[PDB]
Amino acid sequence: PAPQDVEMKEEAAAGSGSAGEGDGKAAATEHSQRELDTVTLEDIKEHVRQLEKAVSGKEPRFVLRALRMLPSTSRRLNHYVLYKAVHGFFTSNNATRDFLLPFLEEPMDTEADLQFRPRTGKAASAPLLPEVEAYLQLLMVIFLMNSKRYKEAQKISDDLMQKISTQNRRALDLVAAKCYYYHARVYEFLDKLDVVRSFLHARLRTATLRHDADGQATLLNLLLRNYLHYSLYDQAEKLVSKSVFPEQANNNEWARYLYYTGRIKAIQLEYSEARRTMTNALRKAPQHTAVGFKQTVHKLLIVVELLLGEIPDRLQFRQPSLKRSLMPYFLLTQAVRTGNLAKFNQVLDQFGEKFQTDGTYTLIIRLRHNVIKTGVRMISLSYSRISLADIAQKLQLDSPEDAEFIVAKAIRDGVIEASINHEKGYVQSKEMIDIYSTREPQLAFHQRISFCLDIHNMSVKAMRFPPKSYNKDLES
Amino acid sequence: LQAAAGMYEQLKDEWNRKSPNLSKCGEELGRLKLVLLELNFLPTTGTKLTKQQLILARDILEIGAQWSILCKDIPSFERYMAQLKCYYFDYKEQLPESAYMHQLLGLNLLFLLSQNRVAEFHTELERLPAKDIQTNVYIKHPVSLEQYLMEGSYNKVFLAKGNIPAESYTFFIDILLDTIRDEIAGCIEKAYEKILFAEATRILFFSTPKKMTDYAKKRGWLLGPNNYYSFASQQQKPEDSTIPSTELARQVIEYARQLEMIV
Amino acid sequence: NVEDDFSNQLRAELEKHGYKMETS
Amino acid sequence: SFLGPEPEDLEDLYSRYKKLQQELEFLEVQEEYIKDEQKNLKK
Amino acid sequence: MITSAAGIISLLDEEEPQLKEFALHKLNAVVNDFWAEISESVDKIEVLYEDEGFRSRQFAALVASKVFYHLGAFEESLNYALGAGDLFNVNDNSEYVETIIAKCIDHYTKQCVENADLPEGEKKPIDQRLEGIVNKMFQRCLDDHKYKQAIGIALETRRLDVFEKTILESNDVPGMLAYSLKLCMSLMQNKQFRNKVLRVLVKIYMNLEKPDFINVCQCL
Amino acid sequence: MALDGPEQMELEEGKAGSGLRQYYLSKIEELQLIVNDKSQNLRRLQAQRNE
Amino acid sequence: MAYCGSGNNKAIRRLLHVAVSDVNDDVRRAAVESLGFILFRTPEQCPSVVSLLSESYNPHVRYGAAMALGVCC
Amino acid sequence: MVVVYLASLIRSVVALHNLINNKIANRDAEKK
Repeated sequence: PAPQDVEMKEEAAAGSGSAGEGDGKAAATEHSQRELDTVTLEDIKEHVRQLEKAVSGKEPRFVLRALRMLPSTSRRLNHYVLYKAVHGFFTSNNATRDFLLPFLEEPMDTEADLQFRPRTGKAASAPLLPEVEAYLQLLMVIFLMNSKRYKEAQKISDDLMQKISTQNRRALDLVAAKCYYYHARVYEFLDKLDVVRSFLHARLRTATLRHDADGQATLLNLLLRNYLHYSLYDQAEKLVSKSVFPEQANNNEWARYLYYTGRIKAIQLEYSEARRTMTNALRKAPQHTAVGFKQTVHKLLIVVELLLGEIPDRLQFRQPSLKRSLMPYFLLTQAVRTGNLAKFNQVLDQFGEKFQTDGTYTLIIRLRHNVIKTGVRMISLSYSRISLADIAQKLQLDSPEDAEFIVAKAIRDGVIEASINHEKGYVQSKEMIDIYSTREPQLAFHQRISFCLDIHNMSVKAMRFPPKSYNKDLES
Repeated sequence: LQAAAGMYEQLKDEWNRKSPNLSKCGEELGRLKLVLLELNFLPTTGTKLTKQQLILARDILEIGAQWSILCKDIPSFERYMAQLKCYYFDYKEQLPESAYMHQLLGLNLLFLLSQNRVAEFHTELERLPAKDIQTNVYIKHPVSLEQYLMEGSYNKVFLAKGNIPAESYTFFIDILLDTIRDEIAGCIEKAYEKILFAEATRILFFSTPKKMTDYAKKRGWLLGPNNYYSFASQQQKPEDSTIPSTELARQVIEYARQLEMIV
Repeated sequence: NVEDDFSNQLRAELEKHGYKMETS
Repeated sequence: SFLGPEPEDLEDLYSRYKKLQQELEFLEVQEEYIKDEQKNLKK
Repeated sequence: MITSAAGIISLLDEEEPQLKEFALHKLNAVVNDFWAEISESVDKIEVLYEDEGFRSRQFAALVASKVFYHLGAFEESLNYALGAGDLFNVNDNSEYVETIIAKCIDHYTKQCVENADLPEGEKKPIDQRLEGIVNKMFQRCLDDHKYKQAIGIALETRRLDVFEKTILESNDVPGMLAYSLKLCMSLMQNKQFRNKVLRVLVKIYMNLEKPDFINVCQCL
Repeated sequence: MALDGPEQMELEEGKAGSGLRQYYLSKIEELQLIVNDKSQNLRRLQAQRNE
Repeated sequence: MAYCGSGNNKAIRRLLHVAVSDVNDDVRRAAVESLGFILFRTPEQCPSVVSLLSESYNPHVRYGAAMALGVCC
Repeated sequence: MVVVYLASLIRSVVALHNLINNKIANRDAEKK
């Protein structure tokens, strides 16, 4: 039948998860636990096993088929992703589950280390019991975020995943830490008025008491994403500053943090820094899990780069092959370059609704300073002494006098750097025609030397950690 | 007792023209905080029950704040406003939505400019969404005005669009004809290494020596037609030095220490 | 984005012949 | 969720940990010694 | 709709002492759900604790402990916690604000090691709030009849009294005592504190023929 | 767990003993880290020194 | 003898430290024998410590290493 | 670093496999 074919792969899924739990339980093996847990296992569990072969009715077959309700409720947790009490909360195509025929296979392998017989479910006290429970939830959450489940299922995730846990450990908190972040993205997507932020805050207190590196990193990045949606600026600003955000973090974590920090910085008139992190973020983000947030980074970033006075290329639009969705941003790119306001104001209002979703709209209005700035910027840098009159004819500014105030303000900001001599009336470039007399070639090299040294210190410590973890746990 | 509808509620008389005094409204708000206690304790947690309570909580606070601008009690307005901000942002379908909501938002926005914190405007604007929950009409005047000042225009800035609302936005303009002047003047300090007095006064929009003196003090500029625009330009030039190595090279101690550990 | 130079090709060849006389 | 052996958790501080600490202090000493020695082989 | 703590915080800034007193109360209920916002306004909370002129002075200190834990600042939580001087009970029953209560015990025990030199007992020179959570920690030991619980705590504090009678009744004498001997020699190299602990053990042994003589020989 | 938590015998949870649980838990987790980090530094250095 | 029955951290550190630095042959050999003695009560810690010494081609250190292991265990 | 990590990933498979082999051996015994 249909669940028999995918049965081979369920034993495979169980092999990787069971081991992962095992590792965690013996002291601090933390580094090896987080790489396994996130993009690597997940890309396989969902896509290869369930979707590709077909049969998504192997997910609540995986976390139940014994009839475990667990000593602290998690029976519901398993239902809601798939097979609510009917055939499919998305895709069924299963003739055996725990509400169709109990048992057909054991991914549970008759030992508490993912799942185990009903004897655990009704009551246990074992030290294997928290370890299976935290783990139980990671396995479930994997289909939730990929398939983009919604509704009530989304609302009840939070309850089971935290306020059943307020005591964990470092091993357990790490697993839970990953589960909360995936649910949080699924939550964000629906654009429900029911507070995403509130749960994520409650989860933070538990993260902090165990003092688990992982818990702080995951929650914090999501908490910023939540904050942007509501559009309550002050809290996110403080929260970003508090995040130390560890150097030993998963790839998806790295791309998402830089991305949030960029959104926050862009409105602020810290656009030079915002644009670098946002460009980086797109590259760093994967091909599979990342896709919802990923879209949003490329759309926002095009506006953010303009804010610095960068003129973004056509290759940028064509190459990921999203050019259609990007088409309006493309229009802003043209408008910024020309130096004339009329085209920029018109586009801002017309696409206004579409921009607001992505969270661009607050950044779009800031470009009005930038429309003129980007055009005066090319002209001031290129030439030496040029008249305000040249700037105004080319750019289509109102007056040379108008153009004179505008250049003055920019040199104060210092992203065009010049000194104006309104005698004859030219704007003058800064330039020394030798930078060897100045420290600047040395200072440039020296900065690299600090940046380089950081890589050496990071590498020596990181290198031994996974083989060490493997030694205690025993390797074949 | 309250500030609610009907003239039997004591602050309401002050909101209307029954008490013409601008400072007896603001004054009377202090008493009103005691009556506020009961009406603001319940709706600081959102529920549809708490919808009747919300309206009244806001009424006392908004009315008091509005009247303060007229007589330039403005710092006191900004602390009163804060409470209003949270109610306008949220508490959806329990009636934050009013004529009062609109007026109040625009008043606050205007104030950030009066302090000359460009930065403060952008964060604040986004916080309330104070540009799509009552829309840019009256609200338009501070938003466009802040965009123009940031841009560096001191010729499409507007003050005429702030007299389209006369909902006590009309008293903020008074102190925003100061601010436009302030900004031109700072930019001019950066602008010139040194230029003629004559060329610089027509752009200041000063043309009497008294006006020159007044803002010159703030700038640090000495005398009236005479001024030293040059201070700001002078700062750029020290990159030329090389003779004292210790600071100029920089991080000499830092790079060495880490390097020694590694090998 | 797209280079303004292309549009410039047709315009630049022609300009050359006139310009030399017009201005020194 | 909650840890399985609460009597082992309350007892462990006084029991296993106290005793261990002495054994660990030697282990620290062996870590500094290796470094000194490592640098000495280099001479 | 609600998701924003902000309005409750604004009330604190607004004028009249009575407005502030209700606001602080409500600000304590919401702090768990939204930690992030409250923490910006953390400094404002500090001054309301500072002033003794509030009735809700206790609540102000309490509000500060709750933000400070959430950040990770356990020590800062404690300076304010000792300040309230009450409402430790409500923290104590919980399983989140229990982190400050746990801390008072962790602080007490280090301070005592220092304090031990001149007066042997932890007693009166260390403060009343921390000593109170510690006396309760002793009461826990006695009730559970965990001999292990008693011994460890006693070592840190440097009191003899708890080592000697691990449960006060002391009708479970052979084997409670044995534990004290192995644990003092292993942990420390401190000769001086050891000599004292052993002496108390002599007095209990002397009285009763109930404890096993294998235990006494170890002490001798 | 807690003072008002599970188990009414109070030796097999230490019912009373709990509710201060964070005091205990902190210590045990701290050991796990220390022992671990010292062991990593030492083995890796021993490998380099043996070469 | 003295540190036997609860060993100090400072005391083990010295014993190791004197041995590496010395050019005096008898002094070197000796330093290594005591390491087993202070650890007599926890025999577990000694074979690791001795391992580093066993590996060198210095016969004086090799001599002491044997003794250390002998007494602890 | 990168080289040791690619190897580290291969070590991971053996090391995980060991915990599962034990499971399979425990279950064959309890099921008879």
